[PDB]
Amino acid sequence: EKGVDEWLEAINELREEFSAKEYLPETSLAPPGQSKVDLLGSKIKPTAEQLAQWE
Amino acid sequence: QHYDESLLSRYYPESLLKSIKLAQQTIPEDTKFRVSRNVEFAPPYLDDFTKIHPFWDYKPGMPHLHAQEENNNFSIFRWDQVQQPLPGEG
Amino acid sequence: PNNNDEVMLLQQKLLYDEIRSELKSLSQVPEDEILPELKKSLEQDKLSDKEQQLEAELSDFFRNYALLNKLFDSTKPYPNLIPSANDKPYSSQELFLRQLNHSMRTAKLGATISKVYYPHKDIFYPPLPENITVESLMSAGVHLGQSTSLWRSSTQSYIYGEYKGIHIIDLNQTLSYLKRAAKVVEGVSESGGIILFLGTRQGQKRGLEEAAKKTHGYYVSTRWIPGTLTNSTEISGIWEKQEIDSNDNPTERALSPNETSKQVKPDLLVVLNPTENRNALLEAIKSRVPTIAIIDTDSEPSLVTYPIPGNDDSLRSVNFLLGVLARAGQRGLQNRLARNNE
Amino acid sequence: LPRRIVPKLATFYSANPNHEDRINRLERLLRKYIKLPSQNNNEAQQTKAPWISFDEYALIGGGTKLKPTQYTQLLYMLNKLHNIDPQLTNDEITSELSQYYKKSSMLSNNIKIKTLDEFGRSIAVGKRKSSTAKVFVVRGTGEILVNGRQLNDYFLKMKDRESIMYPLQVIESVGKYNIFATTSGGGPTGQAESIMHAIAKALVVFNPLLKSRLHKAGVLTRDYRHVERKK
Amino acid sequence: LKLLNMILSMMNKTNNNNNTLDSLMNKKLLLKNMLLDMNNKKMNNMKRMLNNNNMNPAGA
Amino acid sequence: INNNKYNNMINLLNNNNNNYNNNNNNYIGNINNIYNNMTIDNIPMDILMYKYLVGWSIKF
Ligand SMILES: [Mg+2]
Repeated sequence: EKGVDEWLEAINELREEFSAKEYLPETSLAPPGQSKVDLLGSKIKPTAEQLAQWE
Repeated sequence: QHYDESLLSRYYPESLLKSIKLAQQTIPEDTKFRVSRNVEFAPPYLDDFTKIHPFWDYKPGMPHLHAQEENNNFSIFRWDQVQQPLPGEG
Repeated sequence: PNNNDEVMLLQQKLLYDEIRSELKSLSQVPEDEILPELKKSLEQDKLSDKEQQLEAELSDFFRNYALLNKLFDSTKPYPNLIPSANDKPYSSQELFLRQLNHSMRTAKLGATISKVYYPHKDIFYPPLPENITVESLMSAGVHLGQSTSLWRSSTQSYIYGEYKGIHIIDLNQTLSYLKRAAKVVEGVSESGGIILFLGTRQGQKRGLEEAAKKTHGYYVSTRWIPGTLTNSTEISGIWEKQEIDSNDNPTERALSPNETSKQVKPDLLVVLNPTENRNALLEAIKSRVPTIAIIDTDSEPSLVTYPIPGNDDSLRSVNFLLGVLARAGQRGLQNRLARNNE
Repeated sequence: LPRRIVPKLATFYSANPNHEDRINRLERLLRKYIKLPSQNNNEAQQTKAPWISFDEYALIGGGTKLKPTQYTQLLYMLNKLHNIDPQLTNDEITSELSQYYKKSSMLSNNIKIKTLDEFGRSIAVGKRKSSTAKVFVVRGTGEILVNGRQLNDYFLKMKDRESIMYPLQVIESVGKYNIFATTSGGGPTGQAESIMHAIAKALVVFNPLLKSRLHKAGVLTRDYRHVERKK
Repeated sequence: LKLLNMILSMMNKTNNNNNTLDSLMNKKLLLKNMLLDMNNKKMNNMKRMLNNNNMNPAGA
Repeated sequence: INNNKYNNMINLLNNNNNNYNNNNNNYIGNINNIYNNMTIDNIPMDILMYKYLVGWSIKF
């Protein structure tokens, strides 16, 4: 089952990367090529009918 | 958390163990205590309430609104000194 | 040669954006559309030995780094730039960074500039007192005194002549007085004394702040409170003092309230505009604090310990003289820190 | 080795050494990052500027010595650093600015997005004088009921009826909704305008983009006037 | 298999746009994103729990 | 005192002292940890008000 094989290879590589350093959400789970996240939206997008009425 | 009588009997006086046993048989271990944000019943600090403070508690034997002694069983017969000196350094 | 290294990251960065974009797409879909159909599949599926591997590997992997973890603890430049797609045109931020790249390399191709005066270099690259010439003083306008109608005749001995209705200050004397004043600043700096730079004319703050910084001294650019030295306990007692070692590093020792109320008197006062700071000069006299000041043709020389004859109205002349004094202090500070090392 | 006591701040001999030291720190940042462009969303008037109060800054900026103009100067430099383009900002600027943000962020907000209920109804309450109104707005065809009675029956004055219709007339949705209004207290005018206020507050859920037009028409403002005991 | 079948479905949706980095590179990029969404949830819960206790015992 | 209790809870939460139940209950943990270093010997006498005479006007 390559699906379970590659998933199980992806889960253990992640374990090692997080193990290398103290696991902190902001740092350990930063975006690719990024220093760290801020663990901090409900700005609903107007629907096409809502926006048409406003226009 | 519910503690075995042995542990509780090494820290609290015997007179108070019965109250602790009855409270551990009436309050389920899975009780999710909530915090009251209207009335503050407890003090702002932690206290087991097992020892009577010479200043922050009512003086034993002194008459007051919540005195539990009978009116003929008070033990304050001298009134020349302040009954409750200030706590700590004084 | 090594570009692929960055390319490998960018690939992941693009993939991450794709995963996030479609994670938000599934956040809008109602659960009724996905959940029941998803569960039904499992009701019609049978876990295999391998499937079970991830059934518990992910449970622990999610019960270790998501639930039983510490949420907190008890390419660096421009790390928040949102790069644009390789097909889209440059964003405003990228154009700014693209221009900054040009500014460093190409923008200065073609010629170099020599023998041109740059105002900022008077503050950041002051000359040493031994290299100052009459020409340099004259270039800064130090020789231009006040109108002959405003002459304070007590400065007669500093005057070289009158020209175009103003008195010309003798720069030969200015240089000798400047060197003497500079040596005093260096001595006090090398001895560990407190040097205060006072100037309250518009524009002098920048020079005053840098002079204080490079001599580890102090400055006042806004207003001299009358009584700062004679009435120090009512004005400066509240402000914080600190103890420092011979290297000017804070010792960190907490100070007794007795030590924090004692007057902290400057060891040397430098005044850029003495004609508007009579209060400070008189307090310095009362407090036995030696003082240095720029003395223009309308200014009283005897009110200061070490006068420097010179134009006090031009920011260039003032900053030129201040810079020389500041570097002299810096050399004294560097000589004191060097003797401590060896 | 030898130790001496010296003033902590380079601005010790100034009138307000604490304020001048803080201004100098911010001025250094504005000089080091003079080139960084500013936000173009400033034209869009981003609603973010939570700076500490004059009194809160007086704890760190000299106390009694602090002057209002000195506080104004602090805000002009805090805003300028804050308005640097977010993409091109750096940690140094943010670190310095963090100390000057109101600590109210410690806690959270008390507002939860309003949504239609299980039956598609927007429920809002309104008050005018001593009157109160609880309205149920749903998408419909312009049917209105006041306390179970026809509008012309409950409200005899046409001006009271026109007041109720005004919020729907602003969004040009008079025939797009059914309204079930329940009102109590005060008199006809208080109840009619309390219903007017409640309909306007209930219409924002159907299209939050029309709140600005409702506010501009004046139907989302609670009328504060009440009978005043003569003093 | 929801624990795993929801993540497979996520990649299926991304497969729509895809219409083997996806074997190990995308698979890892997804687990990490989920961990950051499961950590923000726990952070929000802490704020609720702290706002429902008496953070200010003596004055406020 | 207010910052000593907030730190106590923040630490007792970050150390984890049912995920579904981790969205409803607000019980932070043991009473001892929440009130660590807050006793009758240091809290009461420091918060008592009206403890110092600072002014007085007599008239005859
Ligand atoms: Mg002059």
